Amino acid sequence: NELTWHDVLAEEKQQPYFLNTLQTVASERQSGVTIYPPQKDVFNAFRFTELGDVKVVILGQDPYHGPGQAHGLAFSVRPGIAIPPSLLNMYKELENTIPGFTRPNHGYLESWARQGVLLLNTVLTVRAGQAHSHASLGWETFTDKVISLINQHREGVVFLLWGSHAQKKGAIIDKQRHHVLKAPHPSPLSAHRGFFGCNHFVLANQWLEQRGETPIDWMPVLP
Amino acid sequence: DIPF
Amino acid sequence: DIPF
Repeated sequence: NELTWHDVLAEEKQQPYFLNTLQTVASERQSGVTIYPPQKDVFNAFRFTELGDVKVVILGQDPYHGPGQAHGLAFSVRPGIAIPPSLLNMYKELENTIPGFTRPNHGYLESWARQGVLLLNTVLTVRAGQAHSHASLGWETFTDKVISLINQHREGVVFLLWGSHAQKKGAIIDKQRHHVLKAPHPSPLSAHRGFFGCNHFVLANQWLEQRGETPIDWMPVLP
Repeated sequence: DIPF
Repeated sequence: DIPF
């Protein structure tokens, strides 16, 4: 689509739960609480992947909660940061399934986003060191609305729903209009229960080619 | 900082 | 419990 986030989120920006979330996060930053990612990065998934360009949606939960790590994309870390263990498991699955994929020397996934992979955490900020610390704000309400708008306004998006939380988040999606694939989370805590072998990266590309669209090149590139 |  |  020519559709943009601005076309469908302009009124959502004015909703009380959204305004209260931004105001709470801002007040915490002001009071000296370190919150990740930085304010300028919080909406980078939307900056890098416009609504009409979404081809694949991969949900996460929280941003990484250590210094310099999160930058507004699920799974990805800034250049120079050690590869997170869940992303390492994604790289292992990729190297086992995509012809010519080789282990990257970084974890920075902007180049996935620029190809139409929406790397959406369901909660968009976190206090330093403290997983789920911003879960009680309105981010899940916001990202529920984002998923509902992709479901409504697009056709044929691939959703890769990894783990229980992401699968529940995607329970609404129309499974005839879109292509929903489920597996365990790639975290070491669960990957051996079926993430390895899920073949989701190949399956997403097979769908895209059956739709007459270009596949994702899953090898990430440094800027 | 909001792209919409 | 898998935040990331």
